[PDB]
Amino acid sequence: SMVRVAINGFGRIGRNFMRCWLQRKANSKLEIVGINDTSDPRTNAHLLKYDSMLGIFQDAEITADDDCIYAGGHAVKCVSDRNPENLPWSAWGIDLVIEATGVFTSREGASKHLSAGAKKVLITAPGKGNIPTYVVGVNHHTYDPSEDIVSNASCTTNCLAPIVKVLHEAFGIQQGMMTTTHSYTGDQRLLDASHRDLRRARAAAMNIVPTSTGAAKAVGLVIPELQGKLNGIALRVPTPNVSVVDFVAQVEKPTIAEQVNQVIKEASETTMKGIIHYSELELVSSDYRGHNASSILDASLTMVLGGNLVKVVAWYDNEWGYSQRVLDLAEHMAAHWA
Amino acid sequence: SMVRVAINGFGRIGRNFMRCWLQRKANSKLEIVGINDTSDPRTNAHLLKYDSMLGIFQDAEITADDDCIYAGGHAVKCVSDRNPENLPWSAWGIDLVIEATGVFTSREGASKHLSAGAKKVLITAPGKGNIPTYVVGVNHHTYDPSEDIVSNASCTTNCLAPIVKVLHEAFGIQQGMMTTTHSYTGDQRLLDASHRDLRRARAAAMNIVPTSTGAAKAVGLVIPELQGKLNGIALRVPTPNVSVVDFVAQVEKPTIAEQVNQVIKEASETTMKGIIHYSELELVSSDYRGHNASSILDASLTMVLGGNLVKVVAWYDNEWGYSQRVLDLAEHMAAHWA
Amino acid sequence: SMVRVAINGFGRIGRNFMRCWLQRKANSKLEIVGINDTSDPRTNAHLLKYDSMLGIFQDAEITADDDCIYAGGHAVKCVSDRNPENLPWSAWGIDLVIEATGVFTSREGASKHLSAGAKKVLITAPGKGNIPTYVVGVNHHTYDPSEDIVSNASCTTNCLAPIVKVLHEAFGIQQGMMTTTHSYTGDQRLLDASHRDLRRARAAAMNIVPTSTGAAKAVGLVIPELQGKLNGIALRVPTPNVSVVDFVAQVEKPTIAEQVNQVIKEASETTMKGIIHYSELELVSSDYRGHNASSILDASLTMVLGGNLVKVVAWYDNEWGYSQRVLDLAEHMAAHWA
Amino acid sequence: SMVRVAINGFGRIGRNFMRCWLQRKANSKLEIVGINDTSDPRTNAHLLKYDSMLGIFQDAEITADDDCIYAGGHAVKCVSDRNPENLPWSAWGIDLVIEATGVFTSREGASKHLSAGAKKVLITAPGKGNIPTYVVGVNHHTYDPSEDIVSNASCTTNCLAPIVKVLHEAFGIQQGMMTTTHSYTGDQRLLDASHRDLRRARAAAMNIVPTSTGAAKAVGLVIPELQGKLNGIALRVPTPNVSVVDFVAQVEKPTIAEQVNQVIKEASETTMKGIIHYSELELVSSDYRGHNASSILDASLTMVLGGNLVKVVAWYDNEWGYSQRVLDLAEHMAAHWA
Ligand SMILES: NC(=O)c1ccc[n+]([C@@H]2O[C@H](COP(=O)([O-])OP(=O)(O)OC[C@H]3O[C@@H](n4cnc5c(N)ncnc54)[C@H](O)[C@@H]3O)[C@@H](O)[C@H]2O)c1
Ligand SMILES: NC(=O)c1ccc[n+]([C@@H]2O[C@H](COP(=O)([O-])OP(=O)(O)OC[C@H]3O[C@@H](n4cnc5c(N)ncnc54)[C@H](O)[C@@H]3O)[C@@H](O)[C@H]2O)c1
Ligand SMILES: NC(=O)c1ccc[n+]([C@@H]2O[C@H](COP(=O)([O-])OP(=O)(O)OC[C@H]3O[C@@H](n4cnc5c(N)ncnc54)[C@H](O)[C@@H]3O)[C@@H](O)[C@H]2O)c1
Ligand SMILES: NC(=O)c1ccc[n+]([C@@H]2O[C@H](COP(=O)([O-])OP(=O)(O)OC[C@H]3O[C@@H](n4cnc5c(N)ncnc54)[C@H](O)[C@@H]3O)[C@@H](O)[C@H]2O)c1
Repeated sequence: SMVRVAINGFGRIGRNFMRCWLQRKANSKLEIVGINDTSDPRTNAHLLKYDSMLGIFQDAEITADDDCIYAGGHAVKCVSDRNPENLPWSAWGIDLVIEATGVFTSREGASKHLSAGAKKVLITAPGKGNIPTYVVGVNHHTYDPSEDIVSNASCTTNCLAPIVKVLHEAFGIQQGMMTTTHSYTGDQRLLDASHRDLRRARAAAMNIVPTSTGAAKAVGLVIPELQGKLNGIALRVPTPNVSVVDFVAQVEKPTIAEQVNQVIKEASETTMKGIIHYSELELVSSDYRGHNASSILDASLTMVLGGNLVKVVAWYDNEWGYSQRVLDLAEHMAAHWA
Repeated sequence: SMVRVAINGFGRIGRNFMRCWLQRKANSKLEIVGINDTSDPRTNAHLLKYDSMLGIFQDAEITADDDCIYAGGHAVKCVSDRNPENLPWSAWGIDLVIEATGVFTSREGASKHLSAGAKKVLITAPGKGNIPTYVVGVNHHTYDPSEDIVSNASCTTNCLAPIVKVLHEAFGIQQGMMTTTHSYTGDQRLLDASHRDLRRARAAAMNIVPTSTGAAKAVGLVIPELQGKLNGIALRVPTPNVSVVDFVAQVEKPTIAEQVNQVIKEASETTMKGIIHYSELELVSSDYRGHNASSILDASLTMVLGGNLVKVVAWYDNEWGYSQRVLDLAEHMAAHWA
Repeated sequence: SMVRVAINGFGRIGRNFMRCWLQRKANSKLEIVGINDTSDPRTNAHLLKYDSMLGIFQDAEITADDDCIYAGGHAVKCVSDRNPENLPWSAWGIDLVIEATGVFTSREGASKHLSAGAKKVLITAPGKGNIPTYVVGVNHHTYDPSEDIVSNASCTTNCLAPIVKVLHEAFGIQQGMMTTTHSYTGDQRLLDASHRDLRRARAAAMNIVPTSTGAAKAVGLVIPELQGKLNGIALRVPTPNVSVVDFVAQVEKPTIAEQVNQVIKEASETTMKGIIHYSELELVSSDYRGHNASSILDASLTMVLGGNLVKVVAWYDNEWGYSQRVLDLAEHMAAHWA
Repeated sequence: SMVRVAINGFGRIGRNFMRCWLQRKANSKLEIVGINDTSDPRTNAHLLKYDSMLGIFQDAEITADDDCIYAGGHAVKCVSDRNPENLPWSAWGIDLVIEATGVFTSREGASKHLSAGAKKVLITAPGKGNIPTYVVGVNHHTYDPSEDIVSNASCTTNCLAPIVKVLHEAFGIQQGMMTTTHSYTGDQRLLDASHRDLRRARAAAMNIVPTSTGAAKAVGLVIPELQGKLNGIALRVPTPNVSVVDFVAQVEKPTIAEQVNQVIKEASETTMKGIIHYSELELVSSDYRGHNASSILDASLTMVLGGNLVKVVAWYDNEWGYSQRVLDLAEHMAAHWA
C-alpha cells in the first residue's frame, strides 16, 4: 500500500511538487497526507490554485477550511510549526517527508523529522555535510534502501549532471566550466535589502546578479570520477522561471559539434530518455515552461574548437522540471522501501 | 545645538532618509548619531553606498567597522536588536527616533522607544490609533511641540493631500475617489508566497496587484473638513520606484480644465512652492526619479466634465520624495524643540 | 455555407484571433482562408505556434511552405503586400477581411479591401470618421447587414461599455471618468526611440507611460445617450498582457457598494452572461490570462461615496478577450449575411 | 581647427555619443554640427534630454525649433532623409560621419555619405565586408589616416578584446569560448513579432533569448594571431542596459586564478588604463551604469582548472561605454587627419 508523504514548506517547490503529484496521482505509490508550513490552509490553498507561473490549477477543485486543504476530495491535513521536532508525524503515520523549506538541509536539521516520527526525509536542495545525493537518470539506481535522509541536489545540478555524464562517457571530460543564466528565486530580494550574500541583497528584477553555485562541484558527488574537475557560477537575471546552463568542457577525445550533438541525441532517445530532451528548434525561455525534462539541449548552440574545447547549452524549468524529479526520486524510494 | 537622531530600520526609507540628510547636512538642526537595524554595519554601509535606484553615493566616503558606519568622517553608531525596549537611546542621548521598520506604528509599539529613552518618535508611515499625523505643506504648522509620537503619513497621502487642499479651497470638494498606480515595495513578494494580504502574496514584478490604501481616508485627518469624504485603492505595478495618483473629485464650484490647472500652478509658485510642482511636459515615470516635490501635477492629463467632475493626475517619487518630507518634518520639529 | 475570411495583419490580434477561431472552429460559420502580412508564411507559422503569452499551440499541428500555413490540415493561403488595393480578394473569393494592421482604420483606408474585392471589412480598432462601431453585448444587435465597413472598437471600450450600460440602466450615469491601467503593446518602444507620441516613445518595460485614449468617448457611440458624458486616460505599465479599468461615475439614483455589486452580478448571470464576469476573489492580473469575458468586475474594489459617486474596477485580457469579441462580431455578421 | 561631425541615426548610440561629446566638449578636436534621423528635431531634443537610462541631461539647456537642436548655445542642424546620398554633407562642410543607424554597415552603404560630400565615415557596429575595424586600447594606433571608412566593432567586442589581448600575451590563448549575458536592444521585439531571427522576434522583456554574435570572431580581426580561435553566443535578458561577458580560454602557460587576476590588474593600471577596470567589489549590473571602461573585470569570479582552462567575467555598459569608445576613436582620427 501507499507511502504516506508530508510536505514541509509549502513554497514554490512544495506547491509545484504537489501539482506534479496531483497530475500523476493515478499510477503513484505515494499519498500526500500532510503539509506543514508557516502559513494557514486558506492561504495555502489559494496559492496552490492561483499560480502566477503555472496558471490556475484546472484538474480538480481545491478548497480549504481551518484544518485541511482539499484537492479533489483528497483531504490534506495542515499544521503550522516552525520547529520540526514538534510535528505530528507519528500521529499522521508519515513515512516520507519532502523537506522543501530551504532551512533544514544538514543531517542534524533534517533528523528532527525522524525524531518527530517520520521514517525518511528527501531534501529538495543540496545537503550540507554527509547526505547522499541523487540525480534521477544519473545515479538514482545506486539508492540504498537503508538511507534515512537523502538529497535530490539542486535544479542546476539536475540539468548539468545528465549532460556531463553523456559527454564524459563519450569523450572523457578532463575539466569543465559552467555558467547558469538563472531566473530569480525567493532567496533574492525584491528591492535592495539585507542578505548574507551582498549581491543577492540587490533588487532581483532590475539586475543581473552574479552568485556562486555548488552545482558544478555537486556533479562530482553524483559522478564520482569528476570530483574536483568542474567549477562554475550563476548569473541571476530578471525572469521569474526557466533557466539556462552553458557548459564548456575540455575533453580527451577530439571531436566536432555534429558528433557532440549526435551523442546527446542518441542518449536522449535511449539511456536518458525523459531526462534529456534534444531540441533543434529556435525557442526562448517562455517556451520551456512546464517542460518535464531535466535538461533540454539547444543543439544549434553547440560548438567545438580545436577538437577538445566543447560548449553546450541546455534549458531547464527550475521549478517544474526539478519538482518532477523530486517526485520521481520519491517514487523510486517508495518502490525500494525499507 | 543639534537634535540627536537615531534611525530605527535601515530599509529603503531609512537609507533614503540618511542620503537626504547627508546632502542637506550643512543646513540642518539634526545630527544622525545612531542606527538600529536587523543587519550589521558592513552590510548596511554597502547598501547605503550601492543603491539600485539612486546609484552610487558620490558626495562622501562611506565606510564601516564592527560598531559604526562612517559617512564622510561622521561616525554613526550601530546596534542590532529587534526589540526597541532594549535600545541604548538614553546612553546615546537620542532625542528623536525615525521609526522606519514598518512594524511599530501603533502608540504602544512606538512608545517602546520612549521607554528606552528617546524623547520623541516620528513614524514614517500612517499611525494606528490616535497618533497625530502631519503632511508638510498641508498641516505641519499645527504641530504641537509637546507631542511625543507623530506620523508623517504615507507617500500617497503626501502626494494627494496638498492637491486636495488646493482644490478644496478653490472649488469645494464634496466627495473624492483616488487610485494610485504605485511601484512595488518590499512589503510585496518576489515570487508567489505567503502574506497576510492574498494579493500582495503574488509575484510583484509580473503582476498588477490591487490593494487597499488608507491614504484617501488619511487625507481627512490632515484636512479635517474632508473626513469621510474621500476613498480609494492602489494598483501595484512592476516598476521599482515612482508612483502616480489619479484623483476624481465632485466639486461645488463649476469649472473647466484650464482653470483647475491654473489654480494648481499658482499654488505651486506661492503657498505650495517646493511641495507641488506643476509640469506641462510629457514625461514618464523614470523622469521623476529623485524629484524633491511631494506631488508633480501632470497638467496635460487634467480633465473636467459637466462643470463638477474633476480629474487630476500627479506623480511622486515614493521613496525619495517621501524621505525629503520626513526630513522636513524632522527639521520642523527640531526648530520648535521647546 | 461558409463566410470566407482573410486576416490582414498577422500581429498580436491577428494571431490571437486565428487561435480563437481554431478552438471554436467546429461551431463556426466562418472559414479563414487567407492571410496578408508583411512577413512570410514560415515565420508566421512559427509565431502562431510559439507564443510568449498563450504558450505552445496544442490543439493541432501547424506547418508552413512558401505559399501557405497549414493548421490541422486546413490550408491558409498567404500573401505579403503592404498595399491592400493589390490584394487577391476577388481571386480568393473573400467575403470578410479582418483588418488588424492598425494602419487602415479610416473609411478610405479600409475601403481599399473592398476595391480589391472583399465584400466587408471588420476593423479591430476604433474607426476614424464615420464608421459604425459595435461592442458585443452592448449594441451588436443594431448591426445593419448592408454595412460594408465596421469597427469592433478597442479592448478598453469592450471592457468599459458593458459595465457602463448596466450601471446606466440601474442608476442613471450623468458623467464618468475612466483610467485604464493597461499592459504595454506593440505600438510602444522597447527602448527610448522616436514615436509620434512623446510618451510612447519611452522604454515600455521600464516606465509607467500615460497616454490618451478615445475609449471613454467611444462609449458614447455605442450607448448614444452618454455621448459627451465620459472621458478618460490610459497608463501603460510593464506587464505584457492583461489590463484593468477603473471607472468613476456620478449617478442620479443614490446607492451603496453592495447594491452596485448586486446589479452587476445579476447582469453577469442574465443579460450580460459571457460578457461580464463577476468575481469576488482576490486575484491579480496573471490570473486573468485567457479569460473569455470582456470585463471581469473585481467586486471587493467597488466603493461609493455620498450616494452618487461610484467607483468600479474591471479586468480584461486585452489580447485574448478582445479577439474573442472580434470573433463573436464576425460570427454575428456571418449569421446575418443577407 | 575642428573636425566637423555629423551623426547619422540619432538612436541609443547616436544620442549616448552626443551626451559623451557634450561632457568632453572643452578638450575635443570634434565639433558636432549636424544630425540626420528619421524623426524631427523637437522629438529628438526631447529624447536627448529625457533618457530612461541616463536620466535628465543636466549640464546644459537643450531646446529645439523646426531646423535645429540647441545644446547649450551650440546649434546642431537637423535634416531627415532615409537615403544618405541626398544628405547636405558638402553644404554643411562635414568631415566625419558617425554612422549609427545600423543599416549602412557595408562599404557600398557607408560610401553613400562620401558621395553626398563627407570625407570619412565611422560605423558604430561591425562592418560587413572589407572595412577596417578598430578597438581602442587594442589596435587603434594602427589606424591608417588614408582610410575613408572604418568600424568601431560592437560593444561585446570592445569588452572582450582588451581582456583577450592581456590574457594572450601573458598565457598564450589557444582556443576560447564566450557567452555574453546582454541587455536587450532595439533590434529585439517588445512583444512577439516578425523578425529575420526567430528568437529576436520574441517578447524581449519576458524572455531569455539566445542569439549569435560575431564578437568572438571579430576579436580575430583586431588580434590577427587569434583569427579562427574564438567562438561564442549571446543570451539576451530582460534588463535595458549593462551586459556581462563570460570567457573561457584554453591557454598554453599553466596558471591559477590569482595569477590571472594579477596580470589583468597590472594591465588595468598601465597599458590598459582607462580601458579595463579591475573590480574586487561585489556589485550587480545597476552599479555599472555610466561606467567609462570598455570592460570591468569581476575579479572574484575568476577561476582556473588544471592549469590551462581559464574563466573570466567582465561587465560593460553597452550603450555608454561603447559610445565613449566611439568618441575616443573619433578623436584619434581627428588627431591623425588626412
Ligand atoms: N528554482 C527553485 O525555486 C528551486 C529549485 C531547486 C531547489 N530549490 C530549493 O528548494 C527549497 C525551497 O525553495 P523555494 O523556491 O520553494 O523557496 P520558498 O521560500 O518559495 O519556499 C519555502 C517555504 O517554506 C516555508 N518555511 C520557511 N521556514 C520554515 C520552517 N521553519 N517551517 C515550515 N515552513 C517554513 C516558507 O514560508 C515557504 O512556504 C530551497 O532549499 C531551494 O534551495 C529551489
Ligand atoms: N515607497 C516606500 O517604500 C514607502 C513610502 C512611504 C512610507 N513607507 C513606509 O516606511 C516603512 C518602511 O518601508 P521600507 O519600504 O523602507 O521597508 P524595508 O523592508 O526596506 O525597510 C525596513 C527595514 O527595517 C528592518 N527591520 C524590520 N523589523 C525590524 C525590527 N524589529 N528592528 C529593527 N529593524 C527592523 C528591515 O530589516 C529593513 O532594513 C514602512 O512603514 C512603510 O510603509 C514606505
Ligand atoms: N491589446 C492589443 O494588443 C489590442 C487590443 C485591441 C485592439 N488592438 C488593435 O488591433 C490592431 C493591431 O494591434 P496588434 O497589437 O496586433 O499590433 P501588431 O504590431 O502585433 O500587429 C500588426 C501586424 O500587422 C502587420 N502590418 C503592419 N502594416 C501592414 C500592412 N500595411 N500590410 C500588412 N500587414 C501589416 C505587422 O507586421 C504585424 O504582423 C491595432 O489597430 C491595435 O490598436 C490591439
Ligand atoms: N548596446 C547598443 O545599443 C549597441 C552597442 C554597440 C553598437 N550598437 C550598434 O549601433 C547601431 C545603432 O544601434 P542603436 O541601439 O542606436 O539602435 P536604435 O534603433 O536606437 O538607433 C538607430 C537610429 O537610426 C534611425 N534610422 C534608421 N534607419 C535610418 C536611415 N535610413 N536614416 C537615418 N536614420 C535612420 C532610427 O530611427 C534610430 O533613431 C547599430 O548598428 C547597433 O548594432 C549598438
